[PDB]
Amino acid sequence: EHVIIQAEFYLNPDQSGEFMFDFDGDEIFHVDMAKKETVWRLEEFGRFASFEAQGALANIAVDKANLEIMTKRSNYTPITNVPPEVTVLTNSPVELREPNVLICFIDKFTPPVVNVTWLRNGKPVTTGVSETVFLPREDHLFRKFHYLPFLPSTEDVYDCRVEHWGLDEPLLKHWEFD
Amino acid sequence: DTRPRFLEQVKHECHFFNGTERVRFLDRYFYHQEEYVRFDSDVGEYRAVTELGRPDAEYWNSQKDLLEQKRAAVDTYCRHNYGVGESFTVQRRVYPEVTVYPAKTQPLQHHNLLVCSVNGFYPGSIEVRWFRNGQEEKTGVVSTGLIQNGDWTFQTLVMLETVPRSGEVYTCQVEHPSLTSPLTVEWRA
Amino acid sequence: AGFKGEQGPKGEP
Ligand SMILES: *[C@@H]1O[C@H](CO)[C@@H](O)[C@H](O)[C@H]1NC(C)=O
Ligand SMILES: *[C@@H]1O[C@H](CO)[C@@H](O)[C@H](O)[C@H]1NC(C)=O
Ligand SMILES: *[C@@H]1O[C@H](CO)[C@@H](O)[C@H](O)[C@H]1NC(C)=O
Repeated sequence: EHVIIQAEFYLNPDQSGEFMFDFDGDEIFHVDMAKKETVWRLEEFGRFASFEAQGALANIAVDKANLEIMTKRSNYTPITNVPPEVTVLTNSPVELREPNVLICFIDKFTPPVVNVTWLRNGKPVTTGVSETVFLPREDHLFRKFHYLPFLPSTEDVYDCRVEHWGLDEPLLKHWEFD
Repeated sequence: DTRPRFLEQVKHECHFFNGTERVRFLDRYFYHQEEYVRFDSDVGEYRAVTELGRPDAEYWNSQKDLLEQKRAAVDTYCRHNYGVGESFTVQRRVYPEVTVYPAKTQPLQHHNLLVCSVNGFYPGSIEVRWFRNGQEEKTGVVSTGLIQNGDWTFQTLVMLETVPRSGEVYTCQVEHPSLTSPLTVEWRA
Repeated sequence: AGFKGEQGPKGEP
C-alpha cells in the first residue's frame, strides 16, 4: 500500500525546472539541474541506489516544450498566485542549552517560487540553514521546508519570513521559548 | 516582479497494493493546477481530463509504440523502482521517542495540560492514548495531528487537558508499526 | 540498484 511519484515541473518566465521522486509524501531524491547531479534526501540512500541525472534534463526539455504548447493552447492564461500557509515548530521538545532544529513549513502555494529568511532577534541568519526543494501536493500546489539548527535560550527570538507573489506583505511566523 | 507565470507539471505515479501484486500506473499532465490529460494503466490509453487535453489524447493515442511503452510501465517502471527502493522506503522503520511534560493552557495558570510528545518516528501511522490510573481518558484530548518533518520522520503532540491531583498517575500509550508491544510512559505530580 | 525515470512525449505542436 504505497505511492511513488516522479514529479516534474517547468515554470516561465523564470526558466525553472525541477525533477524529484516522492515516496508516500517523502522526497527520495531530486536532480540539481545546474550541477547535473542526483541529490539524495538522506545520505544513506546513495549507498542503496543510483539514478542517472541526465534523464531528468531530457524530461525537463520536453516539459519546457509542452509548456510552450499549452501556454498558446490556453490563449496565454497565466497562473493565479496562491499564497502559502506557514508554520514554525521544533523537531524535538525544547530544552535550554539542548541543541535542536527549528522547522519552517511552507505549504499550499503556487507558483513554486518563494523567498525565505530566518531571523534571529530581527537579523537574518544563514549559518547552518538548510532547505528542501519544492515538494508536490495532491492538489497540485507545493510544499517546502526550511531548517535552522539552534541552541535554545531565553535570550533569543526567531521568525521565519516568507515572501511570495500572492502575499500582500511578507509573512513572518514567530517562535520563542515558553 | 509582476510578469505573468506559466507552469507545466508532469506526475508519473505508481500505486502499489499489497507490494507489487497489484500495480496501477498513471501519467498525469497539468497546466498550472489543472490536470488536462492522463494515461491510466487501468484503461491503456490517454484520456482528456479537460478540453485543453483533447489534442494530446488524440495525438498520443495515434502512436501505437507510445501506448505500448506506456502499457508496459507497470512492469518496466513501477515494479522495477519498487524493487530498487523497497529496503529503505517500504521497509523503513524508525522508533518513536516519547516524552511526557506538563504545560499550561492559559499562560500562567497552574499546569493543566499534560503533553505526550512523540518524535522522530517512521512510517506515519500511530495511535497515541492517555490513561489516568489505568482508565483511558478519552475526554480532554487535543492533538497537533500528524506532522511530517520533511526528513523522513514524523512527530505528533497529544495533550490531555486535566487538573492533576497528587498521587494520580498518568500514562501516555503509543502504538506504532515499528513496535512489537505498546510503548508506555508514566507521569505523576 | 538503479531507479528508472519515465519519459514523456511531446505534445501536438
Ligand atoms: C482560445 O481562443 C479560441 C479562439 O481563437 C477558442 O476557440 C478557444 O476555445 C480559446 N481557448 C481557451 C480560452 O482555452
Ligand atoms: C525574491 O527576491 C527578488 C529580488 O531579490 C525579487 O525580484 C523576487 O520577485 C522575490 N521573489 C518573491 C517575493 O517571491
Ligand atoms: C498478497 O500477495 C500474497 C502473495 O505475494 C498473497 O499470499 C496474499 O493473499 C495477498 N494479499 C491479499 C490479496 O489479501
